[PDB]
Amino acid sequence: FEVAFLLIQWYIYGFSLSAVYTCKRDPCPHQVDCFLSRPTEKTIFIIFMLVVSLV
Amino acid sequence: FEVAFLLIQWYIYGFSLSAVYTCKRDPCPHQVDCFLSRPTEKTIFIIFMLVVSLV
Repeated sequence: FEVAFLLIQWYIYGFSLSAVYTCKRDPCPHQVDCFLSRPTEKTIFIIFMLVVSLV
Repeated sequence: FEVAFLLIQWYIYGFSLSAVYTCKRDPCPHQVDCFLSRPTEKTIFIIFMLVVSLV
């Protein structure tokens, strides 16, 4: 279960968060730029959880 | 002068106006959609002026 959850996280998200996300969805015309909330602190906590899971 | 102005109009604009214009300029992120004012009536008057110039 631990390795499966790690693989799913790697597939969907990776292990980092980018401040700017390019979104191409049906309602939005062409491509739009979106901005996440506190990407850096979330990335830090993501790395922390990855290390915890690995241990 | 008449033929030169007609050629310039053909090069820059053509002889029609589209309601939706796709704009890709530096300030705008990616591509944006813009909407002209009364495109159809302007197209009608453009054709009228083209006919007048041709005559």
